[PDB]
Amino acid sequence: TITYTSQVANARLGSFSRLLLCWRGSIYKLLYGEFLIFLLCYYIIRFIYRLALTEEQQLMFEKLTLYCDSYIQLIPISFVLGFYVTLVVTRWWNQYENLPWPDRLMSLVSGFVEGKDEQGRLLRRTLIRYANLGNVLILRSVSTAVYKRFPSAQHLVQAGFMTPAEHKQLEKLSLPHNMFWVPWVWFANLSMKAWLGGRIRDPILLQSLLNEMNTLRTQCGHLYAYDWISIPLVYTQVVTVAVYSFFLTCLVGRQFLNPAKAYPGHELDLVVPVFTFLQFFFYVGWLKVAEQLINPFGEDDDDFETNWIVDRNLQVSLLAVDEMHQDLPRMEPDMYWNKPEPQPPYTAASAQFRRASFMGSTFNISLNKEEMEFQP
Amino acid sequence: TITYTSQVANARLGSFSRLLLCWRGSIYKLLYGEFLIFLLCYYIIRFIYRLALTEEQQLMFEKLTLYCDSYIQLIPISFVLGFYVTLVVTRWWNQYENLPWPDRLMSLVSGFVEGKDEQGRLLRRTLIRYANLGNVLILRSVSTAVYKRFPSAQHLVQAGFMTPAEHKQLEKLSLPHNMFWVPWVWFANLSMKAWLGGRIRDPILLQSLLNEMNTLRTQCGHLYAYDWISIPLVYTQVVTVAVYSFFLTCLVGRQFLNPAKAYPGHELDLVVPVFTFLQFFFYVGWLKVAEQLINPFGEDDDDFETNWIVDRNLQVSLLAVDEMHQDLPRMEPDMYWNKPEPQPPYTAASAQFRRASFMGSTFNISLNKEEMEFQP
Amino acid sequence: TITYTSQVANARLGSFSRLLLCWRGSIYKLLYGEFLIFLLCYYIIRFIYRLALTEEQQLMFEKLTLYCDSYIQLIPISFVLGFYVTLVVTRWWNQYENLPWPDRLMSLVSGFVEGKDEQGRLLRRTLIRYANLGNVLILRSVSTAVYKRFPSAQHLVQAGFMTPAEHKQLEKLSLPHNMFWVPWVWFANLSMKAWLGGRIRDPILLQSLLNEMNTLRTQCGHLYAYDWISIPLVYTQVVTVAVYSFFLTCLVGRQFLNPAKAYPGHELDLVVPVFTFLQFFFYVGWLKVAEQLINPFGEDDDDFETNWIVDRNLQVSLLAVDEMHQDLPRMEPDMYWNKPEPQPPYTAASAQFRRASFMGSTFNISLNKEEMEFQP
Amino acid sequence: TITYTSQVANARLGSFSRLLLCWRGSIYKLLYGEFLIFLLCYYIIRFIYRLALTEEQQLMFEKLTLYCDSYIQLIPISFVLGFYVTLVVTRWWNQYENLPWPDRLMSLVSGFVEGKDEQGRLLRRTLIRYANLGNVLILRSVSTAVYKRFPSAQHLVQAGFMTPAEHKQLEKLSLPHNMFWVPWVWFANLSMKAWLGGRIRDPILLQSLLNEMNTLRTQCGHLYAYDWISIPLVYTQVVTVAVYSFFLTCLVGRQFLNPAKAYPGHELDLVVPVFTFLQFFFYVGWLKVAEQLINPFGEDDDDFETNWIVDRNLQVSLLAVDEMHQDLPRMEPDMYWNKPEPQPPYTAASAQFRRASFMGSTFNISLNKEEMEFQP
Amino acid sequence: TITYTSQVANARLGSFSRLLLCWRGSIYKLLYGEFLIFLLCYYIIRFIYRLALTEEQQLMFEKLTLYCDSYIQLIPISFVLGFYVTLVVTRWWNQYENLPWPDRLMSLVSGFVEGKDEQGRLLRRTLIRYANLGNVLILRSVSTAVYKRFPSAQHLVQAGFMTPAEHKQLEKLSLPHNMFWVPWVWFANLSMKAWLGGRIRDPILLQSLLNEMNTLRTQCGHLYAYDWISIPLVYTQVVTVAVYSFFLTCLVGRQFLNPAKAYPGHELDLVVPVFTFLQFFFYVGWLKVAEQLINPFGEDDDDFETNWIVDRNLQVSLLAVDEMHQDLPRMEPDMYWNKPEPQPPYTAASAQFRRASFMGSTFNISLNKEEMEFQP
Repeated sequence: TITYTSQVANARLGSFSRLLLCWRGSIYKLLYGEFLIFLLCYYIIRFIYRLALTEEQQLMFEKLTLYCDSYIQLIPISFVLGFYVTLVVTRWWNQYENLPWPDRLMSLVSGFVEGKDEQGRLLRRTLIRYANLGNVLILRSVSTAVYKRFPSAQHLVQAGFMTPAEHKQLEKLSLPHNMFWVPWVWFANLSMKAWLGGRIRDPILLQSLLNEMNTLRTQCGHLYAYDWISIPLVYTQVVTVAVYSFFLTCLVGRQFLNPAKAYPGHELDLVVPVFTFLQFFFYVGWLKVAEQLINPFGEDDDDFETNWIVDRNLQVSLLAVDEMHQDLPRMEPDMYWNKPEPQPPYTAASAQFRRASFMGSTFNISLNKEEMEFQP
Repeated sequence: TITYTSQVANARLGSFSRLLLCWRGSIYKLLYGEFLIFLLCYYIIRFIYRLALTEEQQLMFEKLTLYCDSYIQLIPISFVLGFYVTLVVTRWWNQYENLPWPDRLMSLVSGFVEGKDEQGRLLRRTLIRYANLGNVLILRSVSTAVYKRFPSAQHLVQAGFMTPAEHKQLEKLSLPHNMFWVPWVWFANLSMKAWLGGRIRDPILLQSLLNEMNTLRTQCGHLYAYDWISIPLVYTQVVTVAVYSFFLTCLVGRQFLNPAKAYPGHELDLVVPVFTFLQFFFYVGWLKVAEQLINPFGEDDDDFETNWIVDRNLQVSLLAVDEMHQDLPRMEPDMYWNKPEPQPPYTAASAQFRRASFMGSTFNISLNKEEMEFQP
Repeated sequence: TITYTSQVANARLGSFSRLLLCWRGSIYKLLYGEFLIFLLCYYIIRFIYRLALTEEQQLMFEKLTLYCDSYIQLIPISFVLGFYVTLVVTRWWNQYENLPWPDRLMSLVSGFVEGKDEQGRLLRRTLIRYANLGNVLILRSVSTAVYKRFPSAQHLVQAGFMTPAEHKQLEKLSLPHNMFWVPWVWFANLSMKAWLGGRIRDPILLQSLLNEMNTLRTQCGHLYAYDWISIPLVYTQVVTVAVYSFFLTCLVGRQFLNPAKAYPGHELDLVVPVFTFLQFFFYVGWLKVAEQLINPFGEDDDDFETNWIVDRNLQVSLLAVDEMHQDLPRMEPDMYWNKPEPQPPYTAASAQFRRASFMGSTFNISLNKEEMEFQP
Repeated sequence: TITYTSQVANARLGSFSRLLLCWRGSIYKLLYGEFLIFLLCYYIIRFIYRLALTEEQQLMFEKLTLYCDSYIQLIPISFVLGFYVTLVVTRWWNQYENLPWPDRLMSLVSGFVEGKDEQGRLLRRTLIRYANLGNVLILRSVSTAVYKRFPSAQHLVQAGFMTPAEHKQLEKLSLPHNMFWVPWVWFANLSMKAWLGGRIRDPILLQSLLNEMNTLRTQCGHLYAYDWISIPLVYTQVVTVAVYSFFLTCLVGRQFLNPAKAYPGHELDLVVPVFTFLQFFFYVGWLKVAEQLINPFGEDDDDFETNWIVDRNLQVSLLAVDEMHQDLPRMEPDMYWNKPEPQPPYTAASAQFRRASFMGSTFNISLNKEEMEFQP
Repeated sequence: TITYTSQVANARLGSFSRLLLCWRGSIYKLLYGEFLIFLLCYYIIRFIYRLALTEEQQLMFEKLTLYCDSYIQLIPISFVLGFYVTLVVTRWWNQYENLPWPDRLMSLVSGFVEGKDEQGRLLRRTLIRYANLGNVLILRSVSTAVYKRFPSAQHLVQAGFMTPAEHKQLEKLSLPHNMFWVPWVWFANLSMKAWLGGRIRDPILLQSLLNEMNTLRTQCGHLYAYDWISIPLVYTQVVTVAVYSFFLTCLVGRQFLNPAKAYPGHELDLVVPVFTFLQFFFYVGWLKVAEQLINPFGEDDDDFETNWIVDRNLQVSLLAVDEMHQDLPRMEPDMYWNKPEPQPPYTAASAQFRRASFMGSTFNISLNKEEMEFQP
């Protein structure tokens, strides 16, 4: 993902203006090809009109150029694009929110499941690795960036996400459906067995682990649903038909006619129509926003770093459930042990950030003494 | 459902342009009939004006064509369609989200309910089959694709969703309402009996099963509500009246008059009005989006595959609660058993997907030493 | 509520076109009176201009007709109506979602509360009847369709929702507020007493019952809030002022002047202005959508069937907690008892609905062998 | 709050038309002053142009009037107002939803905390009074209607919301922040002490009370956040600049020039410009909607009745936790004790409200016998 | 944050008009620089046209000015800005809601964890300080206002948020990722150890503490996600391109030509174009709204006071868990101890705020006696 949050931290002189100089993930890279095709078509038509067309043919073309320009509607094209792009952006953010993070589950698994011995170490590692396996199984089906990393289930075995025994078990259970739901059932069975084995003292704790596990299951199901149930094809087709019909119309209607005839609005001849290219950039970039955001799991530049997400999740989970289990910093009295009102200091650069506490909007209301007395 | 997610993975040269070549679930199949009716009416009126109308009649028709075109409003028609289609799409996605998936319930039922013997096997299978029966009972009432598969309750018995004893019990309880709520009460009673029978050791576990059961109940209730409380008929009628009045106006106002009279804007005569057909395609396809999405449980091409959902749910549920119960892969140390920092390898195709971790937008801010010192 | 879901199941030839033939709950019944008033005013003004006005008066009227038409703005009127109607529809759906259904509570009450004897039967019936009483108490205050059925609290006693002892107790507790909150406190006290009496074995179960009870309490509170805090009166007044000012302007500006003067745009005289009536139908029907949906608990035709909801709720609750308690269908092995992969059959009409399972958007990506190898 | 729900129950002949006769909370009272200022300025400018300006000055003014009118843009002003007013209304409804109601907490406190003796009575009363104190502490900081009732913390002591011991304790804990968070910590400590004292038998019940307590804490925090983090000042300034610039332009551009010069569109002179006042009413009322709704806790007429909310909450809480604790209506068999299907009667006025149950949209689908047979 | 809630409490005469006099956080400070640049460019072009351009050059410039003005589109620019600014504002409010407040956690920690001795004091303080440390760790990565206060992890040690032992432990666990997730795992381990140590009597209480802890974890994860996954760069670039292209067009098209040529619309020459500056203020301020709100954690004036939030959180948490633990106000009978209906008095200023209780919209419906009788 292209992150520019640091650049737009402050609303300064042209803070968004500086963003026009970015290339990666920009509108520039998305539509240079379409812009070049538009230029080629426009200049080909212009040269044909200038040279090949005879006087009567030029007159007929002139009438068409006049007719096409009047039709050029775009309050409707803005309407359709705005409702669509809003839909696409909302779905894109929901897709990101439904990404499963094992941080709530890994904390619980680190805490509840007991045993410093090798058995407890193995139990905790496998319990968190089942969640990671479910996440990677859904991601390699939803994203083309993770599929290229794990083309087949043997690649998951080679990468350490799946042990060979789990691979054999998953093959034995094979059904004509996506198998991303198996690890959650494995986790439920293993945690139940752990509770029966004494590793989890009180069942309330087992219920807590399952709830943080089924929340991950729901998030993965939402990812699968967003992958499967795409934005309706008819709506995308309507939007692209509108945009491309607009610009095919502009190919003729925005043509600069012969100044000799002196048609209204064509008095001056310029070699390039700046506004049509500017309208092209604006409208086609608006379409490209939805085009890039419609599938955020691809391998574009503004698409999510799903590979990094997978790697992080595995690393932090295996660290928390194994080395951080019952290894805590020495508990010592704070700096503010006997200070009733902790006031951490401010750096010189951050001195101005000190503000008085907001006590509510009614703090500054002034009343007379007669106004403040109670009535019977 | 028409899935094109793989095609639009990357914002490439005309990625949406390639979607205009699709037929199934497209705008093409939805509105070819209306387009043909529009063509027939337009050419009939054109031929009548050319031939049947006399000179005074042609003059009166010309005035009408001029008058109708000026009225042709569409910033309002775009407004009404955009607010409606947004409503329809939001309701469509909510309807999909309210589809019940037994994956959270089946994991719990596989884990908690104990017994490898035939009694436990039967208990788990019936507990999950009650949830599947509730789901199919609501779906055959909400969707015309599942009703054609189970026209009567005897078809549910023949398909294995309902045992004959359950069919008799459901007939005995008959009330003048939809009976989709019976299986949830059956599930509650059966799980309570199982807890009294020792199959579920600690009640906390019974509470967990009921919560995952009542969430499914709420989802099914939302499906029934969306089926019953449709989008208001007045709002749909207003939208279709707007669109069809627009195009009935365009039938006359967009007519190409006699070039001999040389009216303003009718200097050149073309046999086909490309813009009116393009506006027809755009606006009628915008209407068809809402028309197709208003009832997503039909048997269109972009409607949900409810039959496949039912079949999957039954298969995966009966697999998880029966064969996967207390059958777990052999627990063995991982590939990363003694590696502090797991770093799974990258394929050659996926090498570029490796990214540095994002440490926050303030990581790159630089400060002087005097700026970094604390103040008293 | 007017349900047309079956009619719009398939996007067929004019599926919305067939909805224009409906009368009940339609735009036709909503605005025929306003349309007739508009016709009467328009023709009265037309006759006055034709006859009563003298030549100078007719000239002054002509100038006014010309002036009024130019002002006729409606991109703004569409804007205001669209933002409002969206607000009204969102609130309408939220109001429906906040309707309380005792299905989650009745399942729990049927399961947890024990005793086949008359004492347990009475306890379960009263526990669910308290929830039904709370629901009807909020509904008779929020809806004018249920108030006409229970005008006074004695009608609730006569209808069986309230026993005379409960009526006396509710009268004794009388406060100058709506008393819809009493049954929830009664339910809490009664369930606590039942747990102390041994009818509910383990408190976890009592906590489950209370949570499903307080969710109903929150839903009823939301209904009361939606009834009390209406859409701001200023916003409704602004919308209606806009619409009615528009059409009062159209009463003069859209008048067909004398063709003899040959004003621009008034060359041809027609007795009826079709577009003004079409704009009237569109805009006034758009207003009527919000007008009908602003209070969905009235007794219109598209308003919710609150009386039916109350009756159903009572019937299904009293059935589930009394006859269905610990009465379960005989537990027998399924049709798929030894079939590893259940495949329910398909009817001849539903054969085409069989689809292959979606395995994810990356299933069809093809890679070379060199692309699939891991890198060091 | 101005409640007109009863008036708009039915979509009848001019149901919204009758709302134009309301004064309190109307657009009439909100903008009469601005309308009078606009009238005064418009007539002052008109008189200056008629009298003070000489012939050349009048000609220059005429040119300006012509120039200003053309600029008069308002599709943009509608756009900005619509996006803003939608934001303001959404925030207003969220602010109302975040109002804390102790009804869920008071039911639990009435049920769980045991003891008919004076100790239990005092314990329950103080437990619910802590929640009421937290609610009033946040409300007197968020609303200017409650601050005028409790200007100082001594007023809370005098009104019974705070005992003198609690006032002393709150003063002793004083920090330079809003102290609305203290009562929740007091409640947690007191409920923990009650559980240690035997008043709450099983901790599950203590967890239930705390959850209903922390939900209230979250709602109060949201109220404080909505008070503190207002809608951005820049966005409000942009909207008001747009509206007021529009109407300052209309002060000159909409001026009725001398008919003697016979400018286009100024042929007829009227003393009052009805459309400009109508556009003024529409646009300024649209702005006043957001202006009134931006702070719903003031003391306007459509602002929330926070004082009544506080009084109700205290009354119902102290009633439920004290007199209604373990005082239940006599449990007796229902009217429907032996009736399998309860059918409550209908009044004569409500007879038409009886409807047949909706069995789903697929109930009426008809199939042939060959269509209904299963296929191998 | 700029708080003006007190100023807009009442919809009074020009309540928003008074907001135009504010400077801090206003549109004035945001766009004075861009306005000055626009003025300089406009006057430079005007002087060049007046002086440097010759008669033929002036004629060509005049034609360009005429051509540019006609293109000046802005219904589209309003559309794009409105959809964007709505997106930015929604994300801004979600970012604020995801701010973690330890108030729910600190109440639980104060209540449940037992021990007045130094061991319990230390345990409670460290448990709440872990949550505060997680919050500050995410905030110093998400906000540039907190990073300037804690440039390095040693600053957290010096400020008391992190003890040296925790700093050493965090360094030992170092991974190439953001380490904001460590304190939650530390909290889980420490609370588990406390439960094993007897400080937390019943595990249900441990489950409650973890749930309030993982909710904070989810909120911090959402903050990190909002920081990392910014609004797509292509969409921001499209919006700024639209706005700046509009105003570059206005630099020429809105130029006041020579009145001597007497072009249509340029009859009168004014030195300043008021409308272009007014359109500049409106559109650029609309853009500046999103520009300021895109990163609400900067150190602007309307950005959140994250430093104050951090300081408050630490102070109130350390106060509640340490001094307020098992220190409760003396429990005494209320003022309303024997009053059945508490009626707190009203001040003289607040007398008018007394309102009658709303009993529902159907309270005032009147029915005849025949209407009120039940039917068989």
